[PDB]
Amino acid sequence: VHLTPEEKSAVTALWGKVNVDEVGGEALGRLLVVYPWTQRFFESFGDLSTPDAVMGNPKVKAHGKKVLGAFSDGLAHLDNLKGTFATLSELHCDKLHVDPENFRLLGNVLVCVLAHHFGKEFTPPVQAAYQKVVAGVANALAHKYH
Amino acid sequence: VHLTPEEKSAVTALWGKVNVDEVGGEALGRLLVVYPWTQRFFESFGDLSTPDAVMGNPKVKAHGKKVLGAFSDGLAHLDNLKGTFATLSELHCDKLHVDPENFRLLGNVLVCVLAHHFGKEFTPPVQAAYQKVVAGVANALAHKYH
Amino acid sequence: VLSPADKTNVKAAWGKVGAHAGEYGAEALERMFLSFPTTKTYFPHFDLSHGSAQVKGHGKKVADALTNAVAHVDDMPNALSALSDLHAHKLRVDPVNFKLLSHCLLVTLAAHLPAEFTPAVHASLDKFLASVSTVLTSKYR
Amino acid sequence: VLSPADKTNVKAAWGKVGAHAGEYGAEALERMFLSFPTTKTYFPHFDLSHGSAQVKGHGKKVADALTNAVAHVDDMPNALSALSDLHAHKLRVDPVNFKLLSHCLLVTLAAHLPAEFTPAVHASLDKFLASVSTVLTSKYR
Ligand code: HEM
Ligand code: HEM
Ligand code: HEM
Ligand code: HEM
Repeated sequence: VHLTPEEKSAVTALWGKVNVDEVGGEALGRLLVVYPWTQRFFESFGDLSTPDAVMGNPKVKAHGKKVLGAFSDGLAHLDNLKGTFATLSELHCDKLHVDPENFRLLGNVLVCVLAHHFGKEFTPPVQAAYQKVVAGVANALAHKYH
Repeated sequence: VHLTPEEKSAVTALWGKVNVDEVGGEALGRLLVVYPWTQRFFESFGDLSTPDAVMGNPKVKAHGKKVLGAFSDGLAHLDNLKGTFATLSELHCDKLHVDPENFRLLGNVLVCVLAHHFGKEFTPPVQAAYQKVVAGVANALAHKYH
Repeated sequence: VLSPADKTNVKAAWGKVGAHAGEYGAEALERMFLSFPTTKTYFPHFDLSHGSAQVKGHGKKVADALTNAVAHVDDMPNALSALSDLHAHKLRVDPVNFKLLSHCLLVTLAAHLPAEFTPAVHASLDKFLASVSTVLTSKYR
Repeated sequence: VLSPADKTNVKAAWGKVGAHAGEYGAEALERMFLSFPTTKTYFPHFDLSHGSAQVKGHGKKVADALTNAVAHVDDMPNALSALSDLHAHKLRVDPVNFKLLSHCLLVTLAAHLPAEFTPAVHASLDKFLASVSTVLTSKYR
């Protein structure tokens, strides 16, 4: 992901303020409400019939927390996204069968949550560095498909 | 691109049967007729009033031979599409102002012209190698945009 | 919108397809699977091999839906309603994939119809496939 | 289609935006050009610096068209007819560009609406912008 030196600094500063457990449940929760066809992989999760049922479902929340804890690890290895996400790539391909379009959509839902959560501090120039991050993370997660 | 020893050989043997001037004239006019908004850059080319006139327009064919030769030229540097297209990438941004999506549509209309021109010899596996090539050339042409 | 000339070029081109519809469908599915490997995530337990009997079966179901859409070009939404409900509520395939399948069907038709795949015809077909794809995802959300 | 709840959620949000519409239209444009630079190929002889008077003037125009669309949510095609002809016959902007402006208009509103940018309201805005982008390109071919 070529991020400029000025972009990297900004991404890491913002990231130090993120409670990963709470942002992860919110981002996966918004993925399931805004793009409802994404609920196809969660048939054992119970109630996902309304925005409030998706948002408050203990299973959605627990899953969001594990998904974003792994994503947080990528931000710590920005020059090696493909190797840090290789195992997870082989897992979403061979065992869970997830179309990688799914990662690009969550990535973009993430950008909106960060903007919401942080307000004015999520400036045009910070957005562009996050957009570089989200695309690199999604390219890395799709890398071992075949 | 990403091509295997076997993809490289399928592509090069097919190209060897192409008349650069005719396929280039044929693919650019198809671009101009399937996605008409692409006409925005060539309003000085005269008559673009019906599929028959666009296809027959001598400037349409001139321009087409011109773009298909630089593409033809690029098939000799499959392991480095990027650097072979940098100077044209800079020129398509800075002097010409052309959105890179136009390169991908052209790439994909060309695959249709190859299937038409060749028939059953354009097999599922040969299409596959050509898909890596056109997406490889569009991506190298979009590379120097800023 | 599809126009009278579109609807004319489509019927004439799909009409030439005829009884090969099934065969064309499976090739389009194979062209897809090979050129864009991410589409395979939707057929996890299919036997995806060259000549698979399962792929042949599914291409025939696909070609047949397109036949019904051609025969009801004037009202595809009513025509494809069990089909959009099934894609929106069960299958749930992502919208980026229908562009990939549409391209592969045009490539298959270009390779089988030398004389019928003229410039204006190719253009009407691209428009009808996009129209079929919008109807299939129209109940997604 | 936009549900009764979609319509209700968009008007509530856009009303909260109120008099800052033009500024948000200018901010979304700047978010657009720094994030996805190929979009600048459409404004080659424009001054795009931060605070430029050409970006400010275009933000306003953009925002007025959306307010208009918000007032005629049940009649969009008619409402936006002159702009759909302008984009289809003169400007001719590639359709993939409209997802980029729409995404940057949701980030802009989320950055300014702490309480109103709820998950049900986010959903609604995303469907609405997509429908205004489908009207704008509806005459391209
Ligand atoms: C930021 C991108 C993503 C990351 C880092 C990530 C990470 C993970 C991780 C770490 C697991 C745990 C697996 C195990 O040991 O079995 C997992 C499972 C899973 N992920 Fe992803 N994920 C991402 C995006 C997505 C998306 C967008 C979807 C689908 C909408 C998805 C669907 C699933 C499913 C269905 C499982 C298995 C869940 C279960 O055990 O019930 N993931 N993911
Ligand atoms: C993707 C493959 C393409 C290649 C390899 C290519 C290559 C070239 C080359 C070699 C030139 C001449 C440059 C010079 O020496 O001045 C040129 C010019 C130009 N290209 Fe491209 N091109 C491609 C696609 C496109 C497309 C799809 C469009 C627009 C739809 C486009 C728009 C133009 C224009 C407007 C000119 C200038 C023409 C003139 O001066 O009359 N190009 N391109
Ligand atoms: C023009 C576009 C399409 C048409 C006409 C179409 C048509 C159909 C039809 C007729 C069925 C059978 C339903 C039944 O058994 O009752 C079906 C099922 C299915 N479709 Fe779609 N489809 C299209 C696009 C897609 C795409 C793009 C994908 C994914 C890349 C897809 C994935 C599936 C799957 C996985 C099934 C169920 C297959 C099985 O597991 O047996 N479809 N489709
Ligand atoms: C929600 C989507 C959009 C809306 C509501 C919209 C609306 C407008 C409006 C109101 C105008 C001004 C017409 C006038 O001069 O009176 C305009 C012009 C223009 N638009 Fe669009 N537009 C949208 C998307 C886009 C996109 C995605 C692009 C390309 C990146 C684009 C490129 C242009 C250009 C280049 C002009 C002419 C600029 C000028 O000379 O002032 N538009 N649009």
